[PDB]
Amino acid sequence: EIKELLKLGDLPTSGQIRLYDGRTGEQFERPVTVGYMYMLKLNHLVDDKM
Amino acid sequence: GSVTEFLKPRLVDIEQVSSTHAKVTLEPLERGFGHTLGNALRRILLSSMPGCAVTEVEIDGVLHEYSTKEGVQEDILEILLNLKGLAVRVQGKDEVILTLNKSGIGPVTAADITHDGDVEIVKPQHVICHLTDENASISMRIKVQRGRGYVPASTRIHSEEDERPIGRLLVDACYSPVERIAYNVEAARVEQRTDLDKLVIEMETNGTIDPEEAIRRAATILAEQLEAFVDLR
Amino acid sequence: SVTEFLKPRLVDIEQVSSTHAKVTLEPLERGFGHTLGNALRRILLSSMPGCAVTEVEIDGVLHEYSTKEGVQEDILEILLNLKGLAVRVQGKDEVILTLNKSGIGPVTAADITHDGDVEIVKPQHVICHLTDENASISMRIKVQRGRGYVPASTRIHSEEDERPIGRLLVDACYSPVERIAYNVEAARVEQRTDLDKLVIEMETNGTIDPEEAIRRAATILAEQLEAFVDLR
Amino acid sequence: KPLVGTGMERAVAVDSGVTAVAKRGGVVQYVDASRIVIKVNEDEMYPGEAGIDIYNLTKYTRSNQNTCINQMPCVSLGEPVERGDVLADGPSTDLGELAL
Amino acid sequence: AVVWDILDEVIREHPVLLNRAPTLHRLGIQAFEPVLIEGKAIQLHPLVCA
Amino acid sequence: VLGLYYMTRDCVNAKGEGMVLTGPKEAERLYRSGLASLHARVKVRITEYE
Repeated sequence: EIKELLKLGDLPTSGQIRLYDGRTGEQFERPVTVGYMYMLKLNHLVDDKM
Repeated sequence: GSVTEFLKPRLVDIEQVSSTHAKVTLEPLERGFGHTLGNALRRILLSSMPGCAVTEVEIDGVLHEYSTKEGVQEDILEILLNLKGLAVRVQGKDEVILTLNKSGIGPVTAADITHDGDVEIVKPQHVICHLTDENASISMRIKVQRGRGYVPASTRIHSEEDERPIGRLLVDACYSPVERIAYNVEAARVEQRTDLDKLVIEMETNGTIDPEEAIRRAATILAEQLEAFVDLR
Repeated sequence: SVTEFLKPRLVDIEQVSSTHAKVTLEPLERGFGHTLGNALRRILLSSMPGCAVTEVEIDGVLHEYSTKEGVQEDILEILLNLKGLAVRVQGKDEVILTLNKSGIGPVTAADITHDGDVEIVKPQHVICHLTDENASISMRIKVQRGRGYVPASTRIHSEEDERPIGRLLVDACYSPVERIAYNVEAARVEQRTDLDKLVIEMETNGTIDPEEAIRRAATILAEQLEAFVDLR
Repeated sequence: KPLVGTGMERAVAVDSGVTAVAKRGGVVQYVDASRIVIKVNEDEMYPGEAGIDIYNLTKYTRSNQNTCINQMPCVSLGEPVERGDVLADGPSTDLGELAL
Repeated sequence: AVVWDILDEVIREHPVLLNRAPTLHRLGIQAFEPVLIEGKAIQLHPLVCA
Repeated sequence: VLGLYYMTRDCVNAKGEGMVLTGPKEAERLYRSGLASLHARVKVRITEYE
């Protein structure tokens, strides 16, 4: 089902894409997994501990 | 032959699909030149481009960003966030004052902003707030200035403005009008000469900056920096 | 003014040797060090014009692995030595040179047929060793002016398959740089600590000092850019 | 909102006390940054009642771990509202779904 | 800012000790020659971090 | 360790296989100029010491 959803989305079926390094402008030889993820901030801010 | 010589690139074509989306083409380019030029241009365009931004807001009856007004649907913090998204072009001044007054129920949009003839609001459709009562009214003053890069409010107050007033508020200024840059390179066809490349750049920006001026400015900065290399002992 | 940018100072150059040198710049704006270093490395590697030796012909040789007695080293070793030959020609872009020697020991570039248009920078370089008397080496080598780098599989074509028995092909390392590297670090000024400081380490054969090469690369890039900069 | 959720977000967000839930169905008459006024429909209102309910949002207060607590309305004038609907989001809530 | 210049002058050769609780074995305390960075996180070299 | 492992792993067929490099500097050049992949097997002239 994940693959089918991706295919309807016109994204690569494997979920990996080609990618370029911004700092040089070249291309990584390996495909890379790029996607969307859900992230949290954990209430251990540095300025509360230093 | 002419191995020591070069062809030179020119802006052979420029296309605009929207006020935000633009495409530019450089031709001809020699082998390998395309990638280095594209990378340098992308870098400089993302980093440097001068921009016009919203810095200071003053609203009557409001003392700090965490308060709330009677008639506004959103909190003050939300409307500050909305103003941060505003994009505006100013021509004659290095800083300018904008004025807004609205009353009556309805959305308030950048079209309602009162402006001078040297100020262009690119996208008046950008909403700011909603007024939900007939007697509710909003009256605010905005300060707009020009700078490079991005500067946080912390360092802004660290500039130590003498005698900070109470009723004025500070936001981060994301001056940079360039939002995304892509470059592509393909085989050219000029005069049926071999080993020639056509370069294309696509950009999405705030409708403020002219794409052609943007590329010329980037190349100017790059050449200026290289001049210091040219001088070396 | 928004157009302001912290131009660097040529803060130092340190020459380990005529061929090996380091050049440092400080300070630069965030992210400018990387772009300048990358662009320079690209131009040095792929676009520097140079003069290089591309073909060798020897009477007794048909292929790169053709056996030859008397010579100490194999044919591929002499091919590598030719590839390493530091040479610069100021006259024609296409020159043919011949070497013929009978002697025990090294065969240095000093024994090449000299010409006023061409300078061998390192005559002390050894092409091979000839083991015995009454043994001879006889060759003709071809030198060309070109840009960038070309390996064997690139230059070979069916359009040029019409080759005689005595033709061998050498990778033309036109660009005189042997190695380019750059690294980026942090530098501080005016209590600012968001800056780029740049270091370039460079090795090139004896054709030119690295400073001259860097200046040439900068000039090439500027001349490329020049059609865009409407400013003074 | 989280893209890859688990459906549980609705139940948790409504069941916690932070969000303001529509205790009586009707139509939203008035909204501002801090007050919600809802006209109860004719059938749902009890005899002798005014037919209007009001809610006041906890605008800003010290949470028990110094974080903010804020309630933001997420409806507009005249939109119908239903029994058990969420009128005002709380911290880490969007449209009544958990938004950590 | 002259205080910042003085501060950069003082520490130039002044080693400091870094300790991680619990100090299971004597490697747990080590000496380093500091370098000054804006921010609030202490930066280690990964090799010794291992 | 991952980087070194990738750097030293060879493959049966790669860009520029079998060519001869007069020195490791030329190997670095050919890699950075993109005419040969790291994994390609090649003969190289190398000096060592004891």
